[PDB]
Amino acid sequence: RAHILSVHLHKLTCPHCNKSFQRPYRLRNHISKHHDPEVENPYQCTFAGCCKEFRIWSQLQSHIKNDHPKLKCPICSKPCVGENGLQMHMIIHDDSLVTKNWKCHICPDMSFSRKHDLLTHYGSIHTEEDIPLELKYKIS
DNA sequence: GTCCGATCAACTGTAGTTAAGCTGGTAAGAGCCTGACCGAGTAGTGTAGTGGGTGACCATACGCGAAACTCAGGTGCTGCAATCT
Ligand SMILES: [Zn+2]
Ligand SMILES: [Zn+2]
Ligand SMILES: [Zn+2]
Ligand SMILES: [Zn+2]
Repeated sequence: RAHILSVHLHKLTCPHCNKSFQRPYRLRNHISKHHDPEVENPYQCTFAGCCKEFRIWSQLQSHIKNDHPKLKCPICSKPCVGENGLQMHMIIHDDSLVTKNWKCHICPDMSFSRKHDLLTHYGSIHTEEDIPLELKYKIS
């Protein structure tokens, strides 16, 4: 895989000056300046569904760090991008919309009908230690 | 939808606030490439299980031949009798 990407598919080289760069990111920045079109805003947001464009690389660095920070779900630690990403993923845990089933983390048999009732099993066969966070998190 | 016409400022007459860069010695933006660090990507891998087809060995079958066994053919004398003498 490395041989193909270093002897035949020269993807890390400039299309114009024939320098090369240690990551595609720096090649992109290089093309955006040293071989740039007459465009006023040489930088464009690299992320999903974002259409914004910028004059100086520092403003793009700021925009990525502000509006596309890479987060982990507070409950399930799965990664997501930006405020919308977190708010979209938080629906999955929501007990008002997602009228989910109720089970033990270990015991195969459980089949509760309400959240308060599920805490009886975790309060007796387990205890207040090693209950799952989605059950515990009365955060709203 | 349109009608009147009041009315913030559109577009119209002159009176007074903004850089650029010179002498310098200088630290300030905006920056570059090698390097390091973790997350994720490319993708062949590591046990583990379902199926199939090959191979060996058997026995079952007929069909031709091989020897078996049963029952009746065949040899040869002579005890007894009859033809020729
Ligand atoms: Zn180049
Ligand atoms: Zn963006
Ligand atoms: Zn979550
Ligand atoms: Zn249990």
